[PDB]
Amino acid sequence: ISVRGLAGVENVTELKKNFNRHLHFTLVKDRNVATPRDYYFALAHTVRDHLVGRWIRTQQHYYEKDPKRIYYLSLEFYMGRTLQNTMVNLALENACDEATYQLGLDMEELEEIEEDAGLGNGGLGRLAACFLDSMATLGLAAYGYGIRYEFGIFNQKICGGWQMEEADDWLRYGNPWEKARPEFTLPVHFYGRVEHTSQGAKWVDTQVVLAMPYDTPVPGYRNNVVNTMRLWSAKAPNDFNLKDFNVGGYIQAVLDRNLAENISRVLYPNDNFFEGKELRLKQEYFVVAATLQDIIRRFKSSKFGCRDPVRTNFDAFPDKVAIQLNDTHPSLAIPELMRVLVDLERLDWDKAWEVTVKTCAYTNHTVIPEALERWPVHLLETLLPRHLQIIYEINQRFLNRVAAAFPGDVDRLRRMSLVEEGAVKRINMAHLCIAGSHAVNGVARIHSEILKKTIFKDFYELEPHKFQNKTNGITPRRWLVLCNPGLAEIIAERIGEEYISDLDQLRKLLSYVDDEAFIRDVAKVKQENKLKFAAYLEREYKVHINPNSLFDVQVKRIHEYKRQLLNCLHVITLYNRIKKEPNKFVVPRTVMIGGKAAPGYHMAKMIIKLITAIGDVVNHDPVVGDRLRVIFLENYRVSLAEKVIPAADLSEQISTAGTEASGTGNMKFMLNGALTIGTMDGANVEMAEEAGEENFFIFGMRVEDVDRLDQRGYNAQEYYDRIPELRQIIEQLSSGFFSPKQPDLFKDIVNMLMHHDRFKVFADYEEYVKCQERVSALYKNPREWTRMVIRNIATSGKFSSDRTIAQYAREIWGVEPSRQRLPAPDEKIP
Amino acid sequence: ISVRGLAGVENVTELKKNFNRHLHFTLVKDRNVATPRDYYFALAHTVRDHLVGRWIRTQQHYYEKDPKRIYYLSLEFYMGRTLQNTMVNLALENACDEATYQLGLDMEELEEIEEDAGLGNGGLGRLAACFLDSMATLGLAAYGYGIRYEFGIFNQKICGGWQMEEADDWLRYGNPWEKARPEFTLPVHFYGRVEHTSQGAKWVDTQVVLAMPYDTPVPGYRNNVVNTMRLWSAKAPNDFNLKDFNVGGYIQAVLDRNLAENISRVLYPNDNFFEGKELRLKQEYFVVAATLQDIIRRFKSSKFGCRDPVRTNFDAFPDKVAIQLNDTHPSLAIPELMRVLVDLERLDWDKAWEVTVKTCAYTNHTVIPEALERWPVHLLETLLPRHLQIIYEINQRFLNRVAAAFPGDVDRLRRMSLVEEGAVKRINMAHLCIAGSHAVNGVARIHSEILKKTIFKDFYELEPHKFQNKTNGITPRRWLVLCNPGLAEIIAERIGEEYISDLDQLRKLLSYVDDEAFIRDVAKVKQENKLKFAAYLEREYKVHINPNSLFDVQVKRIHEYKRQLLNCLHVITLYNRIKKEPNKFVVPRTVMIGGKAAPGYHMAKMIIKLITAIGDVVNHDPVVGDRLRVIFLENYRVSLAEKVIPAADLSEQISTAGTEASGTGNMKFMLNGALTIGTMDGANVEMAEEAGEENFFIFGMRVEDVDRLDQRGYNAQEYYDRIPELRQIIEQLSSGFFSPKQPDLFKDIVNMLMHHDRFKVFADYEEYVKCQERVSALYKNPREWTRMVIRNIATSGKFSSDRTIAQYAREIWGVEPSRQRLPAPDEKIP
Ligand SMILES: O=c1[nH]cnc2c1ncn2[C@@H]1O[C@H](COP(=O)(O)O)[C@@H](O)[C@H]1O
Ligand SMILES: O=c1[nH]cnc2c1ncn2[C@@H]1O[C@H](COP(=O)(O)O)[C@@H](O)[C@H]1O
Ligand SMILES: *Cc1c(COP(=O)(O)O)cnc(C)c1O
Ligand SMILES: *Cc1c(COP(=O)(O)O)cnc(C)c1O
Ligand SMILES: CC(=O)N[C@@H]1O[C@H](CO)[C@@H](O)[C@H](O)[C@H]1O
Ligand SMILES: CC(=O)N[C@@H]1O[C@H](CO)[C@@H](O)[C@H](O)[C@H]1O
Repeated sequence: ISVRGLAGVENVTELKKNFNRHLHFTLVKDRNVATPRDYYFALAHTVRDHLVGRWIRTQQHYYEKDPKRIYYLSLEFYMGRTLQNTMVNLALENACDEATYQLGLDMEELEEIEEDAGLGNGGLGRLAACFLDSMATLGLAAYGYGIRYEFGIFNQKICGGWQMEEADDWLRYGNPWEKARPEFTLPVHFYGRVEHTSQGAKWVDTQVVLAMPYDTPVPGYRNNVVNTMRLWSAKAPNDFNLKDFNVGGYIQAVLDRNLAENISRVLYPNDNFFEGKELRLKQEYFVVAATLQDIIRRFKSSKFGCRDPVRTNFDAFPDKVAIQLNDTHPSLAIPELMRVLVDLERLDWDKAWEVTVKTCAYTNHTVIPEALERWPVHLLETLLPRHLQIIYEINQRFLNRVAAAFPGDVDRLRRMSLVEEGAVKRINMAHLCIAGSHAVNGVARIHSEILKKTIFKDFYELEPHKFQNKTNGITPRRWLVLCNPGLAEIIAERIGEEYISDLDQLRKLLSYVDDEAFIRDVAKVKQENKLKFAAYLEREYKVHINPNSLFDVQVKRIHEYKRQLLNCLHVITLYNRIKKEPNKFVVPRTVMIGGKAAPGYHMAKMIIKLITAIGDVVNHDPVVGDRLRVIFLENYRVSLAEKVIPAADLSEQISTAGTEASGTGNMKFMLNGALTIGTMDGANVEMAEEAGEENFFIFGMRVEDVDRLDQRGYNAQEYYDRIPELRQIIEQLSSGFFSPKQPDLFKDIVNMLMHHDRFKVFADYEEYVKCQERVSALYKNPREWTRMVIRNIATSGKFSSDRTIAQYAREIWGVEPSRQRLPAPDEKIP
Repeated sequence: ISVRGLAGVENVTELKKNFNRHLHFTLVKDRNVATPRDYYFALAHTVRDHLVGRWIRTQQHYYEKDPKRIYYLSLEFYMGRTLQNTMVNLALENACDEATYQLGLDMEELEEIEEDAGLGNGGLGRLAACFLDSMATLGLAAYGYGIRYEFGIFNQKICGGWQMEEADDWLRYGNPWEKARPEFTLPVHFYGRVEHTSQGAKWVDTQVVLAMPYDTPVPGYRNNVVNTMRLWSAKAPNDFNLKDFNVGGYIQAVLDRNLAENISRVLYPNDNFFEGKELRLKQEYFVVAATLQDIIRRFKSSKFGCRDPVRTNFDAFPDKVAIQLNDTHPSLAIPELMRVLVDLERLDWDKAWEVTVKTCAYTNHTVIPEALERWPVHLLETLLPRHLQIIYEINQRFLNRVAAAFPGDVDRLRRMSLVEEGAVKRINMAHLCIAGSHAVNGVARIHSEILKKTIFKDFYELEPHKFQNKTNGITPRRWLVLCNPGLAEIIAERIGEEYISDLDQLRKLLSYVDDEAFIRDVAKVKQENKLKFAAYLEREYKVHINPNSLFDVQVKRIHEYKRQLLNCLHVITLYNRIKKEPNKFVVPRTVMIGGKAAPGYHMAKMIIKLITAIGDVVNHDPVVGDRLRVIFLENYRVSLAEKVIPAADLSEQISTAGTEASGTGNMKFMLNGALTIGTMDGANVEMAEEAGEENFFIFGMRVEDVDRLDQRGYNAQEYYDRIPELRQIIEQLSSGFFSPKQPDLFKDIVNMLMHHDRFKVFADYEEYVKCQERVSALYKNPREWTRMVIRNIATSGKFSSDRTIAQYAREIWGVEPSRQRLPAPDEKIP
């Protein structure tokens, strides 16, 4: 059937009865009233059964051996569905497929019922999920720590061409993967004040919110290692949240509990944008405060909570603990670690600081100013008074370090301060993370260099040793084996299976680049994938596309820097050229653009309306025929990505050079047989470098050109004046060609494009369409297109998150990865 | 070990492995980290497994045979713990005791971990729970329908002698008994307006709240019947509760979902008191609207949703459906049934009314005015506009019936109206229920007569056939076999086991009233029970009592009508007499008073403070010694009741004649070997009548005397003037003898007692203490005390809820009870 494992005789039989056990005993249903949803859960529970045994021994193991622990703190974990992924990592896919088949059910139909775990916005959240999978696969004693939002990223609905947001109630029917652990609930404090008494400061008169943990299993790939993702939920104490007496109402007091519990209610839907709301700040401290208590408790036990030197010596803390900051969101972990060590454990400042710096590491994910966290002091002042005092003291000591290093450099001092003066004082969370971490890293080579040259230049001059790079990656399991079994099978037919956990081996595929059978196969799976997607489209969304055309897709969050607008300009151009010479042949294309716009991002929502507007015109022009279709992919999310990416021919990664830190979607397309048209931005550079620039469609300004242009000054009018095709498009938008009933509907987009384009869309237009002509030329030559594809696939190995994690492990955490199978799952009951 | 069933070889082995399965696979724990709470859940899940098989076949059965269905609507279901009760009804107690013993665990210790299902206030809520157990035991196709509050009755804490309320988070660790059924979620409407168009009225522009059901199994006693209790939970739709666009905030919109979900958040802690809050009204319509859709859906299928006359003829509705209104709380079921039939199904008014009256039955539970539901019209007007119109139309037609029956009786017309004029117009829910039901019943013979003679006199003259009586009862399973196995065993030793489901057989115990061994045994179990309670007291609450003294206990909600104050006066008297003649012998007593006071009931909370105040003085007076102890039983609830009642010697049922509808606690004490001192009120009359007034301690005013006194006019001063002992007590309270630091602390109680005692406490004082002297005299004669006890126990049979249900069944519902074992639980998988 494929290498989805063995469909053993004993195990298919075993699976079937357990499926039935659960349907009866767990779901309390009988075959006669069971619906597809019931069947999905019976299966889910049956599969979950297979990893609890391994989950328990893995955790017990780490307790016995006591290795260094890795704590990945992130406010986002974009997990997606977990049924299939679990089957794949446990080698259960074929057995389950067989068993469910014998029970008369279609496994694929059941898999579509699972709701996505959308606890993330986009790239940052998904990176965390791929990292968790890789850390498990590499046998690291790692823990993912986050917030269990009851409402993840909103579900996007397109009404009249506009995006409509609606709550994502992903828990509505329950989550069979998580295990509530109310017995490990911890208290988290807010507000209050600071008392300075005799031997130390005291955080007093605080409001308490309880943090209840929920554990979700994270299975490594076929190694019997099952790590843990612990998500915190907010709960109101039953005392003060009722007991602070003297009139108000008993009923009201109970109803007001949903005020402390609102902390973990919903994820902020912002991607690369900072919103300074108090609720956000509360979520940030909440996950930090609860997680740290968990970290220290585990440390206090270790082998120190037995003997060792005997005396809670936190000197070995950094040898046993490593906490990674996914962006600045969990940045309060630094001052909180200090608070606990100094205030509670009573360590002297300097010893406490040494420990803190040695265990913390920060990962930066963007360079755009509006995405940078700068919290107003009055907020920290009210909500976390002691932390503000600690931050000021950290700043004081740090600046003294700077002054001593650069005597008389008074401007440098204000520039490096963690405290920003002005309208309202703010705290630069990024500066805090650099100062309190022993390593700071970028997510792609150019992004890392930009940090050193630009944004954190002064910090780099002060401590050059801190700055590193760790190019992002993606997991070959979900992003190849899971979403594209067809391609994985033909690859395995030639080079085996060891590449799934050793992607570098894909290079061996280079020697089949001239193999006639392979070329035919690679081309066959892609055709099957396009056919399956073309079907899904009419199935679930309804209104035909042509599977023979080039599948041109750009799927990512809607941003001005991602330039969906630039993609739009090209589409209109294609249309206008066709309308000019109707009877001239052109390579047919289906351009699919999908992504979510943050609810408050007016421009982003305007762009979504433009895309649908273009499709209204283009898709109903008889002269165009089936040569050009414009489709907006609705509710783009992980599960949808697993469907489009394998069916894509052209991947669009066209951000303005220097704005996309790394990107990961690009990698997803490269490993799945799509060719890339893009700018020298983020990881695109390392990808082209790995496949060879001849097998990539690079165009536009490099970072240097962008800067040259900024010195000069960017004037869009120039481009408007010298390019008639471009002029024609702008006047089409301005006159209502794309919005008849509301002719001035797109005035904001035009106005912006002409007068305040921060991402110089016009500057890359000419080279972009020129380049698009080149891909169309190559598509006309199937054999050569496929051979170039083989060149990309065979060379994508470097982009596996196993590589990224292995580097974090060795160069930052100080631990050694291991591909050693944990001693089976085997029963056992001590 | 006892007759807790057989501890079979095969089944104890089977139990043990399943216990282990769950501990591993369900709880995801290993023996080395498992805590008593974990063990409790492993067991709970193991036990729950045994009734899912029976649950499924019972429900399938009713679908096949299609008998008349009984729907018990109540806003309260005081369930308590359910582990032991399930073992008892499934004959699993000894096997589980054995198995857990072999696993090295104490079952009793694990049973104490289960949280109480406190979805009720007191008697009304508990009646519903005993009814459910009886309906299952009598094989009725019955369904309990209510609200799944996430916060039940508050947990009571005594701080400085005062009651402190704190949220009852009973779901904190989960509920292993319920089964969420999100797939059967139904919509419920609120607000909106009424449109009158061409062919009918339309309820429009409403706010929608979703009702998600949760099913809990209700096992009959050893008959393999497992009925269902369906509890509704409020959920916000994800559309409008987000989709009603045009600024407000996306985040705020999601946070505001907890506004529609607040409907099922907390139970109103009022006992026999009406609070006209909008939230309450919403809860009332919510349970009614959701339940009815469920009822009609089931009816539409039946055997009509196949063939029958073919044409949705609701003429057979009353033949297939019976809905019982537990008080007026679910009274909106009447106009709602009309709305659906008329507005949606399009039946003519008269045919719809005929059906409605024929399927609805109302049970009244109190005669005090402040407990009567009278909803302001402006509220119904805003929240349920169409229902108000239907109520006015019902009133219109009803009053026309009255006018035609009593021509010219204009006062009668205003008196019987469902609409009350005055300050603000109100709707008398009780009048609504009488008019729209074919049967109205009281809960005790005297209470029923009072309804006919007083409160509903006019209604009785109009339709005498509607009024009936159904004396309350309690379930012998939980209230004898479960809480008092010792007594059940010795009874079974002589007369067998058939009495558990046929309590009348207890009469056979009359012939052992002179049996020397029996007298010794009955006396032995009571001594063991008192010893076990005396221990629990020091275990969980701490500060000694004497097991040889008479256990004088009064446990029920704190009310002015229950007269805990009268009990207080006696206690102080005992104290004062002892202080007068210290070296005179008196029968030692431990008087235990426990109960919860509604949060807003100032007087009730003042009484709790008085009780503790008396104990502070009495319990620390060296002269008193161990002859008199005053203890306030904290957090009285079902699980605590299962502990005190079996250990009681004297049961206090001293309400003012004519105020306690029936009472049920009294019955609980009678069946467990306690003697009763009380007034001729509620079921006390039928109890004394059943055991013989010679075996009961009756005192005080009868209903007639109370009325005589009211004609005359009640003057407490008279009693104060003629009774020195009484005068002495009042002056002790007035001068601060019981409240040194705050001498005027009890001025409200004294002021009330002397000037506004609605329940004439002083009027029954003399006869009360006189009577108390008689019980003390009899206690001095162990042999005769026990023989009188045997006379009560042997004669309590009539007070089993099986008897009550059998009567409801035959005289109201039109169904025949059956003690036929359902065809085993046996596997099966169609
Ligand atoms: O005190 C202990 N004795 C034995 N095993 C322990 C103990 N504490 C933790 N463990 C094991 O380690 C796992 C880890 O627990 P953690 O503290 O949540 O990381 C537990 O489920 C146990 O298997
Ligand atoms: O359409 C049907 N076919 C077969 N069995 C049914 C059907 N509808 C209800 N049942 C059975 O009756 C039980 C009652 O469902 P209810 O409608 O919630 O009372 C279900 O769990 C099934 O066993
Ligand atoms: C991988 C992924 C992302 C990241 O896309 P980029 O092109 O790097 O912005 C965002 N959303 C989803 C659902 C993804 O799977
Ligand atoms: C039976 C019961 C009641 C009813 O007591 P009465 O004496 O009838 O008022 C109230 N509370 C609990 C917990 C009960 O078990
Ligand atoms: C702040 C933020 O979300 N940054 C995003 O992080 C992901 C994962 O590193 C990058 O691939 C992406 O380019 C970048 O925009
Ligand atoms: C309104 C109300 O709660 N009434 C209560 O109902 C229970 C059960 O019928 C009676 O025993 C009790 O005397 C009465 O006070």
